[PDB]
Amino acid sequence: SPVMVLENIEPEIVYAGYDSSKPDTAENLLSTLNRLAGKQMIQVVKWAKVLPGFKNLPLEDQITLIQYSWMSLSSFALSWRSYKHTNSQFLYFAPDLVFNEEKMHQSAMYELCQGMHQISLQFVRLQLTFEEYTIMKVLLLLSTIPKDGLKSQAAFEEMRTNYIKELRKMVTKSSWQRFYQLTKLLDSMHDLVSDLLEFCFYTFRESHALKVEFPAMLVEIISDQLPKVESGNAKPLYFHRK
Amino acid sequence: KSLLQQLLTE
Ligand SMILES: NS(=O)(=O)C[C@H]1COc2cc(F)ccc2N1C(=O)c1ccc2c(c1)NC(=O)CO2
Repeated sequence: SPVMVLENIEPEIVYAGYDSSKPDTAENLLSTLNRLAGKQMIQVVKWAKVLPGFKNLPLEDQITLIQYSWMSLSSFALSWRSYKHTNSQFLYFAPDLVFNEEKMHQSAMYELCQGMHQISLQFVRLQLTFEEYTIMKVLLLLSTIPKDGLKSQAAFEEMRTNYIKELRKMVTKSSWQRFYQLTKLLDSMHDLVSDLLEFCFYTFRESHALKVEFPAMLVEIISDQLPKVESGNAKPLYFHRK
Repeated sequence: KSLLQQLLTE
């Protein structure tokens, strides 16, 4: 049962290391989020290595998928924590960092934070299950590829198709109507992720001007991803073309 | 090797 493997390989939740004694400036909050994103990225690698089928993909493709999907996996997991721990009332970044209205404003990402809150509110509406969540998170890892395709495109397509089949088998437990609600939710991630990345690329490019710090893991990923996304080399994969 | 390459190959 590959879904039972997914449930068991879910990473431990990470602390932000948020310093509530320091002023709650945009520089301090965003730097904490970036430190958090770096720690989460290590967890994504550990998880992806043991993800059924991932090892079949060549190293270049594994790197491409992780770099293209990092914001998608991260934002989808933030929505899950917000839903599980607060019934989507707040943004649960970490046990030590839960955003209220104050923090949404202070972060200088108010509108993006409300966009994220809208996704977590969809989890409540649909009553998303952990089983559905874990399959969908794998689909997000496989949702953005290069415009000219991957090195082993057929191997990737076989893995993606297999996980789509798993999601269809799973919706029978809570069925065509549910399947399309879940694929609609997955497609909706691309637009929010595009806006999150646009802000991340901005603070990255004007880093010391805005005092926003980035850990080494994020510097490396963004340095590679930013020219590729901006030159139109990233190809978001949609279940239903808008 | 990049940090991502290092982590994926270890
Ligand atoms: N790692 S996390 O904090 O737990 C979740 C992720 C992904 O979903 C998010 C949703 C949000 F509403 C706000 C932040 C994030 N997240 C970000 O990492 C991030 C996004 C954009 C950025 C930044 C971080 N950092 C910047 O300097 C400015 O642009």
